[PDB]
Amino acid sequence: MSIFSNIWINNDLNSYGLSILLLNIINYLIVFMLILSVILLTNLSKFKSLNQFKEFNSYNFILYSLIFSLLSMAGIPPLLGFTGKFLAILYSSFKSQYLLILFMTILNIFGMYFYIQNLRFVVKKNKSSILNYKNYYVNINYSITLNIILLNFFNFFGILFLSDLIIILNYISSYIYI
Amino acid sequence: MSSMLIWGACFGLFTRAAACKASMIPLTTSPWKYPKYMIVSAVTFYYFDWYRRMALEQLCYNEEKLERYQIRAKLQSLKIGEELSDAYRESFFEHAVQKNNI
Amino acid sequence: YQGLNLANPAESLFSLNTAAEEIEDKIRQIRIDNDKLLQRKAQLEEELAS
Amino acid sequence: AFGGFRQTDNSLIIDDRRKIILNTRSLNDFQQKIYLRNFFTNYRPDLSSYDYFAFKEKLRIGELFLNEYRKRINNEVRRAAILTPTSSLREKMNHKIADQILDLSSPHVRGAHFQAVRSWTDASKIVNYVEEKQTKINKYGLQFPLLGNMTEEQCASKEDEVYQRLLKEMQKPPK
Amino acid sequence: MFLNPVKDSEFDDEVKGFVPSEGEVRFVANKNKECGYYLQGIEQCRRKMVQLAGDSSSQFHSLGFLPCKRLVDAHYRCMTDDKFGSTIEEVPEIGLDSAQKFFDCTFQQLKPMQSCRRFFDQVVRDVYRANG
Amino acid sequence: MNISYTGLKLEDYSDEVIRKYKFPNSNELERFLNREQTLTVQQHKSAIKLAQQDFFAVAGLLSVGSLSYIFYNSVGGKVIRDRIRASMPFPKRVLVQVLPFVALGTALIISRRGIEGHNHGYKQ
Amino acid sequence: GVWSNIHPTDKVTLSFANIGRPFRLIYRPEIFLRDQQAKFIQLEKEHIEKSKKGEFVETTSPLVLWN
Amino acid sequence: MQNAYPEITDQHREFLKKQGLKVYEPKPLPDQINPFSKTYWITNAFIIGVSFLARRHALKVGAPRIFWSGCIVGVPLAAIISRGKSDQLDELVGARKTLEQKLEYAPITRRAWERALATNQEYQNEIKTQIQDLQAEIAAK
Amino acid sequence: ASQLQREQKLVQSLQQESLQPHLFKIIVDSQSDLVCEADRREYIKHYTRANEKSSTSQLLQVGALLGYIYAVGRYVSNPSTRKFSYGLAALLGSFSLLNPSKNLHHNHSLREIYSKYNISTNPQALEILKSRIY
Amino acid sequence: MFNLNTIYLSRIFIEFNFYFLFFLFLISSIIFYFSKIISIQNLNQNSVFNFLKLANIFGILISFFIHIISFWFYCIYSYNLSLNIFSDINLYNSNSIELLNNSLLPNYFKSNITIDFFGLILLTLAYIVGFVSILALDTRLYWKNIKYIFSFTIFLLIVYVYVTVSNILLFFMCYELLLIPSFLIVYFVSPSRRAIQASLYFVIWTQLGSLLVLIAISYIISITNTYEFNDLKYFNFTNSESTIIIFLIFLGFGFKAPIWPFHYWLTKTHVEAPSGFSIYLSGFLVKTALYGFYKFNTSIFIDIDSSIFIAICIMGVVDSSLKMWGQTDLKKLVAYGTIQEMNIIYLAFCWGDSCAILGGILFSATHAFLSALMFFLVDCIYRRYHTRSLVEVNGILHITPNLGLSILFMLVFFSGIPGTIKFISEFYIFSGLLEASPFICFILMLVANVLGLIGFSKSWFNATFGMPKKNTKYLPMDLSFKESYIILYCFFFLFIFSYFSSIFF
Repeated sequence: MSIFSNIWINNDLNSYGLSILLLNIINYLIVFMLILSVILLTNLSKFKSLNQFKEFNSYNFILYSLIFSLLSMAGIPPLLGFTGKFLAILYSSFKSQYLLILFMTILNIFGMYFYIQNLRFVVKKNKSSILNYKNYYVNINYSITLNIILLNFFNFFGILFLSDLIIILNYISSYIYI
Repeated sequence: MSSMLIWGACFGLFTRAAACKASMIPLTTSPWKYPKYMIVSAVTFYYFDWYRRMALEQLCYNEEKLERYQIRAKLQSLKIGEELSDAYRESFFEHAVQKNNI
Repeated sequence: YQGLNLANPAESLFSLNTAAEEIEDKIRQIRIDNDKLLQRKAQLEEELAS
Repeated sequence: AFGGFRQTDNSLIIDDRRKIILNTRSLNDFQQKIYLRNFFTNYRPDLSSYDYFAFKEKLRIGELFLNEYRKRINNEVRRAAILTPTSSLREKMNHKIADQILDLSSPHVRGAHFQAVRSWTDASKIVNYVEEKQTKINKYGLQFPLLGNMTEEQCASKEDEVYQRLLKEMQKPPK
Repeated sequence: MFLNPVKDSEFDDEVKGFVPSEGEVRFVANKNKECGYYLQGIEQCRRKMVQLAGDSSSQFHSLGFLPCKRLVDAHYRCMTDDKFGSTIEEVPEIGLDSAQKFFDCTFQQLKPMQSCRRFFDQVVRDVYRANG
Repeated sequence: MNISYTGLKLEDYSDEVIRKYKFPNSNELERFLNREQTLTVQQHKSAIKLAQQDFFAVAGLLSVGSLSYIFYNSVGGKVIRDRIRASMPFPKRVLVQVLPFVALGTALIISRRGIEGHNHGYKQ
Repeated sequence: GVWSNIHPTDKVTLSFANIGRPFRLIYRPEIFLRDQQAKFIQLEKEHIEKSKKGEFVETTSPLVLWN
Repeated sequence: MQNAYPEITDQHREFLKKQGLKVYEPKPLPDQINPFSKTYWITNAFIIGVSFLARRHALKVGAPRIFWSGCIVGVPLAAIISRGKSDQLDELVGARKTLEQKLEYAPITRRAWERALATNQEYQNEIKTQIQDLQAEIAAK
Repeated sequence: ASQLQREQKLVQSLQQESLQPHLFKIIVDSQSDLVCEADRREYIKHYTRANEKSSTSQLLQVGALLGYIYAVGRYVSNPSTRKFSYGLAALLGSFSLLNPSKNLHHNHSLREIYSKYNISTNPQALEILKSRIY
Repeated sequence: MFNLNTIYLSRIFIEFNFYFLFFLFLISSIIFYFSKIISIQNLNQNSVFNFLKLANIFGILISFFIHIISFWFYCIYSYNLSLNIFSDINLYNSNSIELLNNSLLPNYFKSNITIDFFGLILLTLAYIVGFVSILALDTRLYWKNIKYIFSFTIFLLIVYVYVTVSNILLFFMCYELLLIPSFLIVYFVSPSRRAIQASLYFVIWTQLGSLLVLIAISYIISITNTYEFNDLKYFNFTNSESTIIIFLIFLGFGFKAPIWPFHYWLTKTHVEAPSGFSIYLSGFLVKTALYGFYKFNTSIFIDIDSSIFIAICIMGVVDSSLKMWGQTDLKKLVAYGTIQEMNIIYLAFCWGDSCAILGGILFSATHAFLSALMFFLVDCIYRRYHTRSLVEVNGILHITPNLGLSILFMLVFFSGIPGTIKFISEFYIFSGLLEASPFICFILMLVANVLGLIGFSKSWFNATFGMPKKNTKYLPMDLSFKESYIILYCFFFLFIFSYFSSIFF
């Protein structure tokens, strides 16, 4: 935002921050959707306490998806969670907020520790049984499995496709002040 | 590859395979889900790409429109008494006298 | 090939400088010999013209 | 496009070329680039990008060549050790060798020092001497194939020019 | 590059390198980082003129590189601080030879912009040494 | 946009400036437009094709040799391998022996030939 | 491929290396520079016309834009 | 490079020569030592043959043959190493490098120098013939 | 003398046609005005394509031996060792005899590109070729 | 004699190795996923697990051979390019060689390939270490755990992508991706029950280092909106900016080095992690972090004093060496030695872009080889004697002569013997230190080369000799030919690696 001979040149986009907040909220909501998706595919009465995380030790797809979602919640790379924290840090640096950067880093470290503390209770001595039984046999929702697969695909490798979402969010935020 | 339809069809086939595998059921079950999911995914991917291009064009136009907004706000963000300052007198005079033609 | 082509640039430059100095010394010696021969020729020409 | 970081120093900065005054705390990205980020961090900042890359390569070659000269002096000492007995080695070394050994010491040669701490003008002079040596070496076409990759036609033309130059040089009166 | 030939030698190509003044090098760096747009613009203009009017049958084929004359003059004025003329034509006799070499390497023998930069830098160094 | 030959007249400039801005030779202009003043795009394509062929051949030979050596000497224990190789046809034994080493040797020869510059024509 | 056919830079870079930068300059820089030099181009044309009449605008002398 | 040693006189050299002293000079390596020698090649060939025979004998007797295999493999390797040592232009204590070898390490420069030497020799020979003719003409009187 | 002998040899080579492709390639390599830029590019492309020594020749030669060995060890029933050795020797000799995939489709292009300038009877050709010789 | 073929050959070889690795990974993934519904290891004679393992091993070996050839070609090309830049003398001509892109494969992440010798060294070392780790991982993978077989190829591909890119964003992203595979391996392959907390702590420390590095990288990227090291060189950072960037990069790389007192994670990991993972974790990750720190540090000019970093490295080396006498666990002692070596290596590059990188690279290679040998010995002991502490296993040489001889040779090599590359790297590093700080160099030589060495030897010697009277009916057998060949290969690499051309050293 400099002025040269009464003609100004702007190299900054004022709508980037709103798009950044929207993308962070969207990523958090998407992670929460997959986090609760596994709960929806199991007997929701079998997961009560924090130590009741070994109930996730089941058929390999459930365990792998749960581990990936737990990692994504803490924002570790290269899941969708790391994208939000990295973009927030980049925006804060672009706004020259060193104290805010330090506080965000401390908070992210504390959150990573809290989220990873649950991974300790993941191990179980044997395969668990948290699936509801229909017609005398355990019922697995194929539609829920497909939704969880799509979410896991968009989280594990969705970092490469971040360009289109970022462009869409920037376009949305462009008319916020216009 | 290059075709959004081909990419979507491949994505749909892979999604069907992954959903079948995660279900612990054997493959080649509900084969009607394969072509249907492939077509649906291809359509979704093509629509997403077209929407992305249109949104890029619209965002370029919106940024071009917002270019004057930033200049006017910075002129409006001049400190109290800084409007008439020599570093801002030219801009203040152009924006208030020349750029008042409604 | 490591010994043959992958020579140290410093050692190569030093050897090249030494060889160039030797070539320059040989050129100076050849110039001295040529000057001696030309002086002999000029002396012979002057004696003949006498 | 190069951005910038807002500075926190509440210090007035005076610019006389444009006869202007600006605050260190309140300066644009262009102002920071032109006044705060305009510091120099290169030995030969007046050279182009490719010129400076070539200068860096030549300076590395020159430091290695100084090390090579020191090694040559050491090798000469070692050879004189086997060539001359200890009865006369002392005077022979005291003739000229020890002076060059002292000249080729740690102050002048990088040697075991991880960094050859030399001034900008010192590095300029070292690279200049290396360039003069390179000019002398390539004046006889000695680069091919040790120090110069030349194609067939270029090498043949250089050889013909070198033959002509050698004839001209040897065709001069003695000094 | 930064070497001077030996006037009195028994050989043809004896030279000795030199170190320029710190202030002169600072002026050269300031000109390079302040007028660097002119050099890239001139290279692009030369390429575009060779593409468009380079064909002999073109209407502007007789014009040559006249389109880059304005860029050359602007670069000369900017690197020269606009104190000895507005164009490379009004250059002093000290840098005339180096300016001619730069003009040749830029518009006649189209060497890479590094060589043209070196020749222009030689001209600028001559000017800075003359008008210190 | 403002840098164009339109509006420029030869009478507006001097003859010296015209000569300093005179168009170069036709061959020089064609090379500069083609950026082929030093080497040809055809030569670059030939080099690319040679590199691709060499990489493919070297990879194939190395993979074939590794597969053959693994499939020929991993029959089992030492005594099992000895007995099996003994109870094999002479052409079969030769193929088991020659082929795994031959592919690696050919790949190494090709790599050595590529890595050197013995083909330079300025030789006597 | 198709997902990366809209910009000369990789998607990861464009998402990460464009932090609040003008998207017009990021995707189509030439038009952005031309628009930013709108009045500058007119001033350069006026100076060129004046010099064609023999009037050299030294204040506008630095205004010689290639792109 | 310079001589690096205190200079002496030819008269003193002759005086020392009258005393029976000698100047140590490099001597050619014996054919047994030369890696570019037919003697070395024959020795390598005989060693290879004897190694094959000893390998057969050890196969008949069960004695170790890995040493023979290593020696046979190194028979060309030793020649390669010796030739690499010989072809190097660096010197440590041996004879100083010759300008002929230094030129052989630089093809274009060597060819130009040889051609220039031939041209200079031709010019000198022409000058010598002219000087002889001039001496004959002067002697004619 | 030596220059005179070199000039005589260069004239003799200009008379000959086998070395003419080398002479024309050297003349074009000078980037001189003797040959057109398009003509120079075409001649360079033809020579480079013709002068390439692809590893495909070695790959084909090696495959023939390995393929023959596999066919003999897999298809032949109760084969004779002497016959197999004779076949291997014949294959080695034939591979030695075979030319390394000689190509003439780019050789005629070089002749067509070079004959247009009449290199032998060209005053500037000798001047360019006097300086440059392998 | 340097033709355009060599540059094109090297670029095509790099691109082809990357593309072949990608194709092999894709084929292996398709085979593993599409041959079973549950994708579990088939406990039968006809199983895809054997095929997948063989494919991974053979692909790794072929890629290693191809990478060796390509690295030789790349070294030749780099030497030729360096000479060509130095060759030109006349100002009329300049180095202008414009090459075209290949048609068979596209650029990875649509980015041009940039080559550095340190990158090739890191790639080769990582390949060898991953091969060794996979060979030592046979006794770990089983039913429902065979999915981790292809993780090493994924790490190799990530390293190849990282060591061939010029974008700081790509480099940082690739450096951050390795944490997930390591955590997955630790959580699912380690046999120890205490390894859960160890994996958690390792993940936490690695994430802290990654966060610091990411903060530094984001600051750098935001300061100059460009993604090229040339553009970074085309810009100058302020004093505070340079200080903060250097401090953050050093903190992240030291947390990933590891450095004192952020070495608890490394200690616990090496104590509890599986042998193959620990061999790969120590061999590769530390080298990758060091390479990233060196690449970032050279691209940024700093006027600050490196006294803080030098002192940190020296104190970490001293602390790691001093604790050796109290380590009865072989894995713990090896970890302490590796920490000391890593601190010594990280000490070298503290002099900026000076002539200290070669010593650091040589020491990194030597440390990787020595740590690989030590981890292989520890794994063999834990497989034979079913223990890792010296109190229960003694007199190995009496019952395992080959193992005892190998242990003695490993101790000799770890002593920095003159013939080993550890001697040359030690000489270079000590020369640089004594040029900077003589007394500090002497102190560092006094502690690690004697005190830590004496402790490591006394711990190793007491187990090397003795009389294993305990557990007569359950005595172990000698080392298999696979382990013997691995040890011979490691020794050969350590020895013959000193004979490499000095153009790079």
